[PDB]
Amino acid sequence: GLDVAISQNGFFRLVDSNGSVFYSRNGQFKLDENRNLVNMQGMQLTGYPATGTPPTIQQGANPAPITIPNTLMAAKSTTTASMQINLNSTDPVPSKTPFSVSDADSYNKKGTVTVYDSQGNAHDMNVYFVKTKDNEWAVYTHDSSDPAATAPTTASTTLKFNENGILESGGTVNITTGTINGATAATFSLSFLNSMQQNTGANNIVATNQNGYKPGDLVSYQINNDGTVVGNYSNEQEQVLGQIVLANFANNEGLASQGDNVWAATQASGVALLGTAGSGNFGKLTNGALEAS
Repeated sequence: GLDVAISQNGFFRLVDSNGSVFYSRNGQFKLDENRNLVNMQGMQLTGYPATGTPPTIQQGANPAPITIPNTLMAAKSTTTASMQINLNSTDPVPSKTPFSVSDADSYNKKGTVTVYDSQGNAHDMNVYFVKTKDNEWAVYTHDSSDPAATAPTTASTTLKFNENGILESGGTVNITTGTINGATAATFSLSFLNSMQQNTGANNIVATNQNGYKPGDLVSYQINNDGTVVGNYSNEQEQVLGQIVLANFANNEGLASQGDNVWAATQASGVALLGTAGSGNFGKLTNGALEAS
């Protein structure tokens, strides 16, 4: 149950299920099963639709019933990941060759980051650091979640650090996972940004991140003071969903009272002239609203 009633001039513009157009300052709306915002008589709040990708509101649009769909969204294949590591400059070059994910004395450090494909399967990506010489570390990757994946014999990248132990090159590399249960692989940029070689310490992963997940669930929606309606999502992104329209008449005294504080245009009132809060004829909404899902 939303509440955006208007103490100002301007009317909301509503339609009944036959398309007849009505006007009211009452701002009490419920989201019904048809995914419209309706008043207590079931009339549908109208406004400009959103189009495109990303969706936006155009100046050329016909008002239509607001929808808040309600259709789901898909899963989220990982396209970025990061691993911040502190590497020890005094570490030995492993004597055991070759590098093997199974031989624990053939590498200097192992870390993990779990990424997702478009189906939402988890791939546990193992990352191995092998000091090759002073200030250089080869990096191998392997999808431990895919039994058909070939064992890594060639490095995905090589980290080179300068004399001060700051990462100088090799810090960004595209990785493609294996496949799980017939689903397509994830392809993501792996970043070692902020990794450093310490003069002395123990090899240690300080942070990992990645941007994929499971078809999940999100958060809130809001009406801004210019009537724009925005959804807020659990991926820390937002989407514009529509923009409420206001109406004004040359002669408000001419409007036909429909009961409650709802009104219909007549020959006496003139046609509704439409716009938005905060522009032209209309001042901003007094505040707006914010609601959790």
